[PDB]
Amino acid sequence: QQPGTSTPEVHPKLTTYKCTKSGGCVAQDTSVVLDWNYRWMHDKNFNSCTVNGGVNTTLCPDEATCGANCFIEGVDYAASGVTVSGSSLTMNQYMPSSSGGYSSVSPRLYLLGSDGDYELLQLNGQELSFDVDLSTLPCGENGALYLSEMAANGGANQYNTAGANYGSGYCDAQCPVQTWKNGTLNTNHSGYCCNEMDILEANSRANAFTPHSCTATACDASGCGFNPYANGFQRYWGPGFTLDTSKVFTIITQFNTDNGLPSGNLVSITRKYRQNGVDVPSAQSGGDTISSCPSASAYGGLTTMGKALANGMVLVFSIWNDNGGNMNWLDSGNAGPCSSTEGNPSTIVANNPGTHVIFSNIRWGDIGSTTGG
Ligand SMILES: *[C@@H]1O[C@H](CO)[C@@H](O[C@@H]2O[C@H](CO)[C@@H](O[C@@H]3O[C@H](CO)[C@@H](O)[C@H](O)[C@@H]3O)[C@H](O)[C@H]2NC(C)=O)[C@H](O)[C@H]1NC(C)=O
Ligand SMILES: *[C@@H]1O[C@H](CO)[C@@H](O)[C@H](O)[C@H]1NC(C)=O
Repeated sequence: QQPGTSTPEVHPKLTTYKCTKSGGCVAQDTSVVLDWNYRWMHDKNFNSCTVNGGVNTTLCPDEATCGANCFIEGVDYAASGVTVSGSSLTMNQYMPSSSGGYSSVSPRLYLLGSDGDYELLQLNGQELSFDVDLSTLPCGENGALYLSEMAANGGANQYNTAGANYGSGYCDAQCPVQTWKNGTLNTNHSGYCCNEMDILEANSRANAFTPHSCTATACDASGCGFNPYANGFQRYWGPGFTLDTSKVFTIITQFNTDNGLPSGNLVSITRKYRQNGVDVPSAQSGGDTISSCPSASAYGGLTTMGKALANGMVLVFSIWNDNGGNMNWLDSGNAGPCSSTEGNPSTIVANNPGTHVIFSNIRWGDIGSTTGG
């Protein structure tokens, strides 16, 4: 909980822009930081403080004790699957193993600001657009760009001076019990819930954008997702399809409010695509929009999402697969064209190692002001 001196932590800078209707786009000095749990933490004598996703009780009985004795280290970002250049960020599901195979480095990054706190994105009544390359992501792979209402300082406190510069304080709508819940040891082994907007969870075969609203207590773990295949338009998204996933494309997510201003109440989430210089038509007539969100209705639904988006959330980038489900909920069944088995990590690392997602040209701001005439 003090920054280690062995591996200096240098955050790779990723060029992002905030855009106004009248003032145009202004560049931000944003970087990316890899998640807390991916890091090695040790003693002053190089005895580790972590052991198997759980602290080493000999060294962290206390949180005061653990603040004093422990030092969390920097990261080889290229080794971790992360490579960055200009506005572009490439994330690799796998990296070569010295022992001959492929290690499954599964990066989770956050958008960090100049001050060393997370760059909070206020998106109620606002839009966020980026370009993506998911051509090399097959079934069962999750290239993900989302937001979470995590603390901007990552939860840093008197006993944790590392904080967001080391990816501290992750939370999501699945309320995960982290070994450090918001910057401090989870002695209680509690779960950390917070509102989570998923802009993209996708591969070249299927995709979904999901809002998950939360009370302070709990979350709508499975939100009111929007998958075009699952809504009937099965040959809309895919290689060669209306939106060609084999080439780069542009994703615009628009958070529409009743009064038109960030001050208002969130009433819809509209998704628009552009590729090959042209607006790609919506799957459903009159727009790919989320108005109704029944699942969230026990959590003040879709309105509380707008309040968290208005407060400002943390930008998260990720790529992963699950050994349990094969991501079948995303790309299989009536949600996509993949087999129940096809999505299994075994088949992936065999057939598509170095499957990777490329996020680029992230911009956010006034609606209509982030895309280009
Ligand atoms: C929790 O952390 C404890 C304490 O940092 C770790 O235990 C330590 O492990 C190292 C290496 O296994 C021991 O090193 C040896 O120390 C003795 C005397 O220092 C020396 O004669 C040896 O040549 C070697 O340097 C160290 O003593 C030991 N310390 C204690 C207090 O047990 C440990 O890795 C963690 N616990 C678990 C269960 O993993
Ligand atoms: C996370 O930690 C920060 C600072 O220690 C605290 O301000 C913030 O409230 C904590 N988390 C939550 C749930 O607020």
